[PDB]
Amino acid sequence: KRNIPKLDAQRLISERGLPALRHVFDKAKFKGKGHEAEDLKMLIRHMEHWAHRLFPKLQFEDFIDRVEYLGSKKEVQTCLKRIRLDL
Amino acid sequence: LKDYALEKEKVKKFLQEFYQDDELGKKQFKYGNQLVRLAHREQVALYVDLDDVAEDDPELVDSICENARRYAKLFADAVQELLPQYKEREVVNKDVLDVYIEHRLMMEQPAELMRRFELYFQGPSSNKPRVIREVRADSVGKLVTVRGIVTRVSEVKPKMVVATYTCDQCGAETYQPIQSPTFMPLIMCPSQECQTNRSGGRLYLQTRGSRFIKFQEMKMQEH
DNA sequence: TTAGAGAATTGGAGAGTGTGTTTTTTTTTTTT
DNA sequence: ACACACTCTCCAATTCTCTAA
Ligand SMILES: [Zn+2]
Repeated sequence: KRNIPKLDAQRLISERGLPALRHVFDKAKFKGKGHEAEDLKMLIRHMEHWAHRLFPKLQFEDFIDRVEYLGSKKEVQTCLKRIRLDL
Repeated sequence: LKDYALEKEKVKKFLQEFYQDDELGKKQFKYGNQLVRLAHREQVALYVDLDDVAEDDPELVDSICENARRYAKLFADAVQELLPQYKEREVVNKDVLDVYIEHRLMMEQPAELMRRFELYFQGPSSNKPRVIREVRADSVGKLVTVRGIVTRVSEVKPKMVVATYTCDQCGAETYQPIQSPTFMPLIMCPSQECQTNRSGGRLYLQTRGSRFIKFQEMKMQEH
């Protein structure tokens, strides 16, 4: 009863979080000099798409606030050390 | 009560083995030929004649005449189970509703949605016609024959048989078979992903996917 | 200096209760 | 049998406080 879903640290370090992020951009392409605006649009498009995988309930700005707060926890640092360099 | 599985096998045996000394006595097994035509989508309705059944099993005829609705469902399922055996050919795509079904198959790879045939009984020759005054309450549920004059007829209307919905978020589809004269539609997605995440996706009904049948109303009066 | 555990207050997710809902006979004025 | 309006409850989210890393 009352099994309310919410985005906590264990969910954030799951596969649809940072691992999926690490792999989403290796297929993308960017145009660079004089096209930075379009590259930003493409980047944000993929980022909103990815965020919706992780927790499809919040608006994107509210989701960013949750990630900004939740980034403080040691649990995500234990995964960050793997995402940076390698496992 | 009878075991309707045994009755199903008996009905299958009738369809598989009966020949009326048919096609000028050449014994070409009328219902087998009909099943070929049905499998190749040459024909839609199939009128099973109870006089043919009486040649093998009059007790089955009596079983059908009372509580006919059970045997309607039973014969329909038997025909659906036997249909692939009389198929040999691939049929051309010719209907938008079946284009949706084809897409559904392509994506997958209830039966009511696919069951594109109709099954009806032709009354036994023993049963003389009643007048509209002699169909009293002891005949509820039983197969009857009536005689009279038509007074009024409506236009042909589309009657709903099974509804098909799509979900905005998860991209899945859902089905709802209809039997009563009224129903209540669905609203919010019951699929596990939407439910577990409580994501709140809504359901949109698709007239391109759902199944409809021709329906008409009529009145008949005493001589 | 930065972060986690134990205790107190409060929002709201959810359940329960009460109630509502064409077709016939007779008269009166004015047209005939 | 199927919809509003109202009352009420228990579960657990948010912050205070004390503590260790
Ligand atoms: Zn859904």
